[PDB]
Amino acid sequence: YTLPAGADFLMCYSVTVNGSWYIQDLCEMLGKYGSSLEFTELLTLVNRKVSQRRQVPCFASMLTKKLHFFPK
Amino acid sequence: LPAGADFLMCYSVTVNGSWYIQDLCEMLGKYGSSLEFTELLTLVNRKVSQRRQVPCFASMLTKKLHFFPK
Amino acid sequence: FDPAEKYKMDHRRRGIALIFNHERFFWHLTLPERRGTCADRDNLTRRFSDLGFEVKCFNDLKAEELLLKIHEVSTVSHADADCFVCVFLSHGEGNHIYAYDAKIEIQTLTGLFKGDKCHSLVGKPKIFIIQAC
Amino acid sequence: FDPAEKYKMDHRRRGIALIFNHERFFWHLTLPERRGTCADRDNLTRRFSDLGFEVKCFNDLKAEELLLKIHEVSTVSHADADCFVCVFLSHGEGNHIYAYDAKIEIQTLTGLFKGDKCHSLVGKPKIFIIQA
Repeated sequence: YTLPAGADFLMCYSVTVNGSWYIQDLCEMLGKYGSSLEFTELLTLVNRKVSQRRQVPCFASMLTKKLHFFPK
Repeated sequence: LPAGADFLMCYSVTVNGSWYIQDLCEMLGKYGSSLEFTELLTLVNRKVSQRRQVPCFASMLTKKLHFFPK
Repeated sequence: FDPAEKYKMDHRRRGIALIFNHERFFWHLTLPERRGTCADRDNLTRRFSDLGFEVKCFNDLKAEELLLKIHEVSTVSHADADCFVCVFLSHGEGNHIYAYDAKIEIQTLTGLFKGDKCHSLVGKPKIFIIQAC
Repeated sequence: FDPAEKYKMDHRRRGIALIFNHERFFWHLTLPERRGTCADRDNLTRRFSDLGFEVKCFNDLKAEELLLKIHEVSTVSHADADCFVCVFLSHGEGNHIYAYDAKIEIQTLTGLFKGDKCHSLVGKPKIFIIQA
């Protein structure tokens, strides 16, 4: 895997017809908390959500501050 | 990249130390027993970019991590 | 120096969300279809819009088209934008993703947005979601 | 199911903090000395020990020693610990770190703590810190 190219990069890695475990869980979480939680907090919720399915996703951060998507 | 659930890998990339470890250590000492650990590691990313290198961390953590005192 | 510090997220625009969605592949590469990938693509599209992103999707780009497209967005001003998202939904191999045609090194795509090559994103988040082999 | 959820950190001991610190190398490796490494090792010792880790250092171990050590620490029960920490301060090539002796792939080292091999850290943070 490739790891952040430089400052303020975040890489999010994943590892049926209705999609894939990771994106589904990633998306559910964005819809539920994207607009309030810190993004890595959120991703960490994605890690937990996925590891119960029956794979672990991962994220690699070169972020230098807290990231939030509050409604604009 | 981490081996499995709840692995967290922290990666770095002069007789007094490496920039990475001096800064990881300073932040551990100041904020290590109050901040969430990834929050702290992010501060370390920032503190090392300010030096005129960028470290990084790869989380397979499933929950929040603190080192509150015992 | 403030442990509570947040990326400034108060620009006119949230920024672009780029999604490269690869389902079927050049025959001779002998790679199977990714049967759920379009569901994934729409699912990210919906989510990233709700968060204010301008979602631009491209399906099954050949490598030339892919590289010139992502180069194009790497070269537009992001001066007014909070951040940049880019997603790859394809097959993977070593440190490469497949376009329809051929494999491309991930570094080669990420590097287009480092500071020395995209001044308008310096200090802003550049987020890459890779769903590959 | 709770977004605020935090790891159980209420166990008897915090856990072990292994440091593997490598300053000099089997000279046919032709690897330069790592001058500040002992400052790093001590500074790591101070901080982690301040967070209540049981800090255990090893200097310039060869591959075999390094391995049977980490193998030991992963075969002891962590039943009564909050988490586990392991630092490698050395030279690094590919996904390998160097002991005194030879290089060892990092997947080999971490794998000894994945759940199927180390029962008693299941559900507990396993932190690795690599200064290669």
